[PDB]
Amino acid sequence: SSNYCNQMMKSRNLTKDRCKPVNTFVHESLADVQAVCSQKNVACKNGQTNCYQSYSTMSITDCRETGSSKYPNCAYKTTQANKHIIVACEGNPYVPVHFDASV
Amino acid sequence: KETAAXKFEXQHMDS
Repeated sequence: SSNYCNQMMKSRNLTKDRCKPVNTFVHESLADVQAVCSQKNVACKNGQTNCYQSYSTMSITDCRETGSSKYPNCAYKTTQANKHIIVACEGNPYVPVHFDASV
Repeated sequence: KETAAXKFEXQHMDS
């Protein structure tokens, strides 16, 4: 529903101290998301080189601040999509630590 | 026990 982001951004404490402008939720298994770290190595949006794009399309939800959104009254727009996800990976085991973008 | 890896799951995972 259109309510998804409004509820999720809140419950995930992404509206606690600020209105987190954008946030993407991935509706795939953890294993499939973690596996992206072993896939197409691409440049992060900030230029860093430890980002990886998923070979296949994943089901995601994009949460975006509405124009009337202002802390402490946050408000979001829910957008469902099926895109390749790009994440920044690090550590041992090599797993995502940042969600870069979607293409 | 909170790590960058767990933080990612908290923020982005929703199976």
